[PDB]
Amino acid sequence: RIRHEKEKLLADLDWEIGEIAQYTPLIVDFLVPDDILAMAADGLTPELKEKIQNEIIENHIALMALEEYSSL
Ligand SMILES: [Mg+2]
Repeated sequence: RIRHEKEKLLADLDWEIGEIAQYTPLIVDFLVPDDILAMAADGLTPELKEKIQNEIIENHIALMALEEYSSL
């Protein structure tokens, strides 16, 4: 359920289902650590939505950067 609920959060935050489906479980875990999932616990979305989206984008930025240094 935990991973499942992370993937559902990513959808609820407007990530396209098409791109979520291509995340590996380890990437899901990296993008949506348990502290971020927990943010959504008593529900969205106020602009809790924008808050969490910002947190996940930060993590995705981290991931991307790491892909880019490795190569170059
Ligand atoms: Mg965990």
